[PDB]
Amino acid sequence: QDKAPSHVPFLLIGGGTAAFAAARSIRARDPGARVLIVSEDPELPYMRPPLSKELWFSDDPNVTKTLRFKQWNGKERSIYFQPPSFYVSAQDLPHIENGGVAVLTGKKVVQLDVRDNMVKLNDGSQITYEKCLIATGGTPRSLSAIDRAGAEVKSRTTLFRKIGDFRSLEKISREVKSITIIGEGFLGSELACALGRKARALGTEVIQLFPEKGNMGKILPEYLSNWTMEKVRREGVKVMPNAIVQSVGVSSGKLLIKLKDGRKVETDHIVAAVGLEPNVELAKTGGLEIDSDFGGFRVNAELQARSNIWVAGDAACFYDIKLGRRRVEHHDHAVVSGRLAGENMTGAAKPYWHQSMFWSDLGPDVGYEAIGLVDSSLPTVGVFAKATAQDNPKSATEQSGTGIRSESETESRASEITIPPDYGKGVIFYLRDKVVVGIVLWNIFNRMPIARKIIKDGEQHEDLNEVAKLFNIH
Ligand SMILES: Cc1cc2nc3c(=O)[nH]c(=O)nc-3n(C[C@H](O)[C@H](O)[C@H](O)COP(=O)(O)OP(=O)(O)OC[C@H]3O[C@@H](n4cnc5c(N)ncnc54)[C@H](O)[C@@H]3O)c2cc1C
Repeated sequence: QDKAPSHVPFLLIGGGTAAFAAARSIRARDPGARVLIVSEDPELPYMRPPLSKELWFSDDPNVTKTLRFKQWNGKERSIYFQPPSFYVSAQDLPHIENGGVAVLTGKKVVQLDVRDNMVKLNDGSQITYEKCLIATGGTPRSLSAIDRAGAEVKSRTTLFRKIGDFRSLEKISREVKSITIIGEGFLGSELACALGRKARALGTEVIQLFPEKGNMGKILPEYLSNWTMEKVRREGVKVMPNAIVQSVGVSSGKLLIKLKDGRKVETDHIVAAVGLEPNVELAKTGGLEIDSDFGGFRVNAELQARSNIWVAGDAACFYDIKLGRRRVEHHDHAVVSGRLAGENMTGAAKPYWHQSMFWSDLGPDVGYEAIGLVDSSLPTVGVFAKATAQDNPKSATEQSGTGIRSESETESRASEITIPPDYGKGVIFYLRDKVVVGIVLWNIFNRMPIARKIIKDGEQHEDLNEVAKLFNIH
């Protein structure tokens, strides 16, 4: 029943967010389409954001089993994109009436033969295709100190990516006295807050350490990076900025992290959250171009790597309408680019002109959104205000019904943006020559279309305090 077919019209390599969106797209445009997703994981397609967020905010002990979570508004949602009975079997796929979408789980595509329109799986199965999407996502970066420390340290280090890592780390959280997160980024900070909340109830320790001066310091300016660090500290987490890891070893049963400044940190387990590299292993056999500067498969405006091979999601190095070649790690991009790839695979020939958004929540009470070029080394103007009662992720989730912020923001850009005639929220403009090239929104929701319009228009702005009024910052 899960026997690989010899041929499929639409082959999707990888079974994450972009592949699911593509399958949906293909099927909407061609209701008899036969679509095979090949997924190296055991699980059917699922979304990632809850893995560092709402799944940790449950008191139900069978969360690890069901992977149902409660949104910030109390409403239950499955991590899976659709119920498992909505897929057809791989065996049935070639000739079942009206086609369908099948998933081969626990199978990895290891070779791509582009001239022959064929892939080979790790078990030796050969599948030919008519149209192919590469949607392989990324592979977490390791830390060189872990790489050089050997197998014992490696075995006590988690690179947090999938359902399996949620399960392993949630178990570690219940069982050990101290966990250290290495990395200042959004994922590391979400995990710090999640683990920190668990630890408060157990009386245990969570450390977050990183070389930057504060959380998300590569992206946020000092004021908001510092504020974030304080929020994380308010959760009980021990945050160690300006920490440069020299080495990691085991000392009488504990991990011992040595920092350049002379500090030594003893802990039971390490989570490394220091980014990823696109999964481009198939470029070798496929002879496909990869981007040496940004990583990822190079694609054209229509997301094509070849006449009949598209790329979407984290794996794609696309041409951003404003910024040129880039890759992102955004749920929004994976949805929109996967949907577009599917449309183009069914004859749309439409260009990828979407401006991808990003969001992060540090619990129900603090959220961020970002769009465009967001880099703390650029000149910035931050405009802040006291928060109102609605300016938090929980309220945004209550109003919209969803915690997936890309859905509630919409994909749209505003049609017009006429300026109308402690701090807890604000807007940060990232600049080039008075032109806004990126925006971070701090506890401001339902305004992403305005931010997109500002950046798309690319006008010079004489007074960004006036522009901030569009974000209800006065
Ligand atoms: C824990 C976590 C939290 C996140 N939170 C947010 C958030 O709040 N907001 C946001 O904007 N973004 C968030 N992201 C980013 C977002 O989830 C990703 O951008 C999105 O998952 C990318 O989708 P994708 O389809 O490109 O890749 P993935 O969803 O990673 O799917 C790729 C799949 O392909 C499989 N695969 C790879 N190679 C092969 C092969 N050769 N054969 C078969 N299978 C293969 C992989 O195992 C994987 O299952 C988060 C990511 C993670 C990990």
